[PDB]
Amino acid sequence: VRRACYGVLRFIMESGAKGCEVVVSGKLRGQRAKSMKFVDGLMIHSGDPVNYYVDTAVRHVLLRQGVLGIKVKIMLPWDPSGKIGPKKPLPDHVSIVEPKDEILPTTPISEQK
Amino acid sequence: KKSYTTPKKNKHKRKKVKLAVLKYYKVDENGKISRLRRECPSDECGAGVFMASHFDRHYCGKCCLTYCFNK
Amino acid sequence: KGGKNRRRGKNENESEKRELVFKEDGQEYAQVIKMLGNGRLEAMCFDGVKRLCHIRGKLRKKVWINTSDIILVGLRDYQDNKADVILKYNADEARSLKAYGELPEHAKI
RNA sequence: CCUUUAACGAGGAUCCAUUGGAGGGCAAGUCUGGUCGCAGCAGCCGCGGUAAUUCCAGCUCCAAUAGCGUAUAUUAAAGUU
RNA sequence: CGGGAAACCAAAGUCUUUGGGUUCCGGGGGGAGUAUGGUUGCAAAGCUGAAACUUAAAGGAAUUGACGGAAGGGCACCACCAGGAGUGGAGCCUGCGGCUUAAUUUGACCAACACGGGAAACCUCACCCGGCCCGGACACGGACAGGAUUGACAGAUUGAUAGCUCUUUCUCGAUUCUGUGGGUGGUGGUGCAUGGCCGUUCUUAGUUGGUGGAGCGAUUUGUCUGGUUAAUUCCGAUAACGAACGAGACUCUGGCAUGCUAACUAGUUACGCGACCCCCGAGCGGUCGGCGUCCCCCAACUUCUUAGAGGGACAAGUGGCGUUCAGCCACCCGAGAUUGAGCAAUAACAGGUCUGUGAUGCCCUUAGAUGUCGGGGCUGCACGCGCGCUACACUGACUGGCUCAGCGUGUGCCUACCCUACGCCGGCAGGCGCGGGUAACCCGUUGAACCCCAUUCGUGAUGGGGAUCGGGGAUUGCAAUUAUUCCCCAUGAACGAGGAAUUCCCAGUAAGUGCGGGUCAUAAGCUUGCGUUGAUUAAGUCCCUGCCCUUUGUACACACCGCCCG
Repeated sequence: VRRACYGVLRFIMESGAKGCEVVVSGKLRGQRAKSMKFVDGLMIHSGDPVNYYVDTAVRHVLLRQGVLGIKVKIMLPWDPSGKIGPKKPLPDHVSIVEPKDEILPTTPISEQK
Repeated sequence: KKSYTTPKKNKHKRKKVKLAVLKYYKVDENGKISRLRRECPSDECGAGVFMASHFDRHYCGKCCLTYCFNK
Repeated sequence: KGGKNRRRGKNENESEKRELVFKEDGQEYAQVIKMLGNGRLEAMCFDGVKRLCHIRGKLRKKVWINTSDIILVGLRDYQDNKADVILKYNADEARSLKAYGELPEHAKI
């Protein structure tokens, strides 16, 4: 389970993603249940950005002893541009996009055109 | 929910007795065929089947809700 | 008890009612005489012989056997004086058994 | 008796290797059936309350081996005299 | 310095690199300072001092939690103060326990108890009592084309018009039946085998890793003395530095537009008007003015209505106060920095749900079935409790008269069904004839209640209250009995402001009052939303109840609902 969870994790991280999460809730190594979280990167949980910047899936998988619950939650990374799919502002802390220019060399003269 | 308690009868389906078959056509001389009781008169009946010789009751078994003479 | 808590971590319950072995060979009905402590207890058998009864696993703190009342007791295969409790009944169950005429008609509840 | 020598004397089914153990300490089963805090196991820690890797059996595996187990005295371990 | 398990200690240091001199004393926890003999003492006792047997822990230091009728800060109308309205009292509805019963099916005990959409006639339905059916795949064997097999009238039987059974004797034709192996179904069991979902701890401000630092280590620092905020919110301090989740930001909703965009499925205004109406006012009746409706357009416009794009509020300005920082208080402008909701962390619970699930393990049952029709029950009462409804009158009831609204919803859908205007008939429930509505189009300019205006009753268990109960009439349905619902006449009870206790609430809020949606063939005292009328009291505090942070103590860690003594 551990090596499988790691293998899927780095792929969804490599493909592009701020972060990602995996849960496996159910039995293993005896007949009491547990939970196993594998997490890397950023995640959000509150506000309206949850509808845009994450997708979440649930799938049941059977075994000879009961059922195991898989859940995967993955965070979409686009903020510069395109598709445009999810909107350009940042989700949880909404950043101030800041360009820079600053020069002067001015001295008085008249330049006729 | 709990298990069935004992009956003192149950019987399912009757065995629909193992009668000898076709003696309904009688032969005494050839090519003559001596028919007994009348063959069924309905349009939907083929009239190749016999009607019951069931006296004090006269009934087509191909029919199953209709055509019951009794005399 | 009077409500409280921590009494649900563990398997409620109850006796969904139910039914009804006996006696068997060395496995018969007795009545509680006293109510010692520590754990053990006293109980005179219904035949006439006295004996000292002993509690059994599970029934330990899972079922209280107040003083006075019928109770199912196995006899030890070899021992006379000490005997081993089984399977208690209900007071209603005990008066149904009495009405049937299987245990002796001598003790009141 | 031993050694020495005739004549008989090996096809694996018998010219048959057992004694303990397989949860940890400690080398080897989260196999199958039965039992269900009962019966029993357990130097010690602990196993059994109907899904027992520890009980009762089967199969397999591990250790030592013509030896192995158990009880008791006693030494080493004990810089715990 | 060095040592120590650590607390600590210039000695408890100079110790596996062990030796300056010397005395006393210790060997797991109990038994026991007991037994016994000796000795001393007037007495009380002192000194000297065992074993049998029993047990795998007893004990020390330190760390993290929880707990404290410990200390210091902070916070909440599920806490209090100040108050408002009630509940508990009475009658009735409904849920729960107990009792009864052939069955009165069942889950759930702050975080159950008008909850399981659970207002059950049948159905539903899991329960109880009768009857029928197989919808037992597939495999192998058997049966077997004078044949495997299928169905049925009548009579009898039967609640039954179930060929269910029997009598009787035709019909169907390899689909089967029968045996064994093996499946399948189950509102069967186990929520302490589980998935998922939900509730709760917890509506508070909490939470974590990296690298470095401090410790033998469990761990700790970062996450803080102080100021400040609703908030781990900021300022600042600084062996930590740079970050993440929650908070905030965000989404929806309310409040501000005579600015912008554009409208016969939305209005207004303007006439053109012609028609009706009364002189009602100047005048005469016309006209001018007033009242609505038809007429309205190739009229004008978008204020009202509708919904889109935008703008506006930021502690912005001023005066105080604060380190003059972060912020706080008052005031101008005005919509004041809080209108109300949605979303919500880490870790946990043996919380709820196998009766939402063709989600699911294991076990059980599976033809005399836990899988279908008929009938009964979940409503049965000497009793106990909870959520509510209606009342105890004159600030009222009763009978007339006047006059105002909003969120929605509606047949063409499930399998037989919608919302209703208008006409006619009836006291009423209702019946009947026609027409519209896919809906800013028709119902509906939703012509609602409280309220408002005028009669009557008179302090009387009264005409207040409408429980109980008799008779009659309608509607739904296959069926209305233990009265489905609705209507008419009659009957006229408790109850005359409520003990011990206790709930909820701070502004269009409480309270009063009606309406729509949900369930629905017929039917809300329930729940969920919406309008209308609209107060009193506070601008606080830690007293009670509870929660957050620090410090402290602990024989607690199944964590005070703990542990433990004779």
